[PDB]
Amino acid sequence: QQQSAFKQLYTELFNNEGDFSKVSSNLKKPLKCYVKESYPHFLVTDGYFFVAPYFTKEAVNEFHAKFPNVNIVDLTDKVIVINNWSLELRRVNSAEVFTSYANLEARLIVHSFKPNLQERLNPTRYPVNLFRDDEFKTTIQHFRHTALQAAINKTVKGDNLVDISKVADAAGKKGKVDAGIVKASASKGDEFSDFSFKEGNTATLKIADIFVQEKG
Amino acid sequence: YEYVELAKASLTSAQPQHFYAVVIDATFPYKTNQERYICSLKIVDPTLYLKQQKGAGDASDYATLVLYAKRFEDLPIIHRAGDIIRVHRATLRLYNGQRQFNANVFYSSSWALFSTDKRSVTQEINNQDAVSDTTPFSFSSKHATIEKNEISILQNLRKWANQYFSSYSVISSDMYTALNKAQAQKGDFDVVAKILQVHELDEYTNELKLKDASGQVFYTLSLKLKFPHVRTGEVVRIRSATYDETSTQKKVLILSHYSNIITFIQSSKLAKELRAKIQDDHSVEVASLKKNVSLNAVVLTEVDKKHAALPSTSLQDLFHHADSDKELQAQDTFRTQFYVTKIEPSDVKEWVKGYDRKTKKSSSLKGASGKGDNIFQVQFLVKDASTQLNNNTYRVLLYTQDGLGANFFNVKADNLHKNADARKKLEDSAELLTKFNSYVDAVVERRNGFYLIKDTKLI
DNA sequence: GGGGTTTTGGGG
DNA sequence: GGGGTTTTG
DNA sequence: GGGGTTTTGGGG
Ligand SMILES: [Cl-]
Ligand code: NA
Ligand code: NA
Ligand code: NA
Ligand code: NA
Repeated sequence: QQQSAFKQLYTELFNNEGDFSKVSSNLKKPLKCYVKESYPHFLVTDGYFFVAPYFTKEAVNEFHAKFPNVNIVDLTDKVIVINNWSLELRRVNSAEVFTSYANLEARLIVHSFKPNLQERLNPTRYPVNLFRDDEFKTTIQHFRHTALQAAINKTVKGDNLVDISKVADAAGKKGKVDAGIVKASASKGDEFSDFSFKEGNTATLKIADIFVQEKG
Repeated sequence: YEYVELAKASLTSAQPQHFYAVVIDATFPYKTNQERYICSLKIVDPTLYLKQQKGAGDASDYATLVLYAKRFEDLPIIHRAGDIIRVHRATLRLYNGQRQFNANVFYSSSWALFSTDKRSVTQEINNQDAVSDTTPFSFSSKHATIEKNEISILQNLRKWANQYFSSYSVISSDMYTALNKAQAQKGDFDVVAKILQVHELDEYTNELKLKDASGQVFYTLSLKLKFPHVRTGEVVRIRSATYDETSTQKKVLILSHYSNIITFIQSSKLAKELRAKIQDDHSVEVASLKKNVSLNAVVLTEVDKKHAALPSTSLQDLFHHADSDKELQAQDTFRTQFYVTKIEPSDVKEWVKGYDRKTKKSSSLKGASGKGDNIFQVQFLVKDASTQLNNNTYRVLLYTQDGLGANFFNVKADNLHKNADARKKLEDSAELLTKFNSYVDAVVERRNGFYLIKDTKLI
């Protein structure tokens, strides 16, 4: 039994081709999570790991409406309750986005969240980047391995085996190793991208804009 | 500079004192605030190294050193226990019963590290020789000066360090928790285990498969850059680890930015005993083979003992630089690790073809023995950590016509169209090799632009 | 006082 | 000091 | 000059 709500959600999402409709219903209940940081990075924890929530323009406006005396960029150490949220997969540059791995990210789309101002939360372990956890990383790798394997088995055909004569009696034979490279798929660029999941799309707000909106 | 022994240093003077000591434990230099970096380490010497032995239980006695600085680079990185350190202008005080030396490097204090063994960890990893037996392999500030009178101190302390590490445990039982009890700890704890496997999870991370004296097997993520000295078969002490309650598929240890992985000097009695006591474990592997999906990596092969000392080469170098890098060009035999994505030909029954040694041609045995000697002509389409993101898969061959890799499958070549026993084993092996988290550690020989597997068998 | 530096006598 | 940062592996 | 440090204004 997974004790990390975030780890279980995000894992099932990946284990279900990024289909948020296939993830267990008994997991789509409100999320009461402690706010670790609010700026420059808004990070919340589920008592074990921390993830970066993505607020829709609607979510912030609503918030700002029901809570005028509350600034989101100042919610650090404070707790919030995400009542309406969703999960979707997005291709990102992990070299820049630390809340991701292997150019893949599972995003927590926030639609409605209430700030339970001044609610002391129970003492927990030090929150770690879910996307740096061994198992999760392994789960993501499984995801890519499955996608890669399916791609190659559909791209590589005809048993084009190196003619045995090339490796046998290679006394007066020289070759270039790049002659062993094979395209894993029909991908356009140099980075594998033949995935089946349909990359989720949803307008989200940059944490910087919400900073200006509350203090130009 | 006058050097005083740990147990004799003054507690009252409160004046800067200097000393030479052995480091038996140390945290990784860590940032505390927007301007401070700390590094705590336990030190011992001829006057302080063991507790009143009678009811002490041979528990190691020690002093603690806390170096403060404004920059990470100004603090010492201890990869190995047993090495020596020289400090200048430190203040000694009593902190909860024990002698604590404090030195503000950011002001006027300085440190220097000396290798107790012939080479420092870094020099071992880089196969370099030490400038001399009086040259610090690491030190604070821009300069370090060793006076003639110091030579004796350093030499004697090195001699002492070995006697001490070969005679005692140095890292006594009270200095770490048994992995099979790790789940009972409230917070972080220390570990002392053997590195059974070093799996290259990705570009910047290693995943150590540790097993201690208790027999429990745990995994942990060790950054390559931070701890470049991890080597399978060696015994290490982990400073500050926590039990990961969120890992359900496998026992995991979480490390912090201040956690450290330390090895022991060649003379370490502890390390020696553990290297021999703790024996490789494959339970996790075997068990994981019954699961459609294993979140645990299983190295399916093993190279001939004569290669266990051969360094590995990433596919990236093997197929993208082997023809341009001076070093890679001089070699014809390499050791590498990868995971098989696809095996060719598809039909396992065609893995063994008939070979005509005179015409240099192979052929299907679906027509029977009329094709010559039986040989394996399998073509593996691999990939690894170094090429994980690119849109490529690389071919690694197993053509046994000349004997190379003949016993790879532990199944002597044979007409797979007739020998059901031989066909089944290979088929099964094929499912394993292409199964997620299955990796191959093999030695290959370059030939006419291709790499052939040799001295590598399945286990 | 004493570093490293240049300020080369004097701030906080 | 037996510890909690980051131009966030 | 400016830190750390305590010398708390002044050496080399
Ligand atoms: Cl060649
Ligand atoms: Na001056
Ligand atoms: Na001065
Ligand atoms: Na001064
Ligand atoms: Na002063």
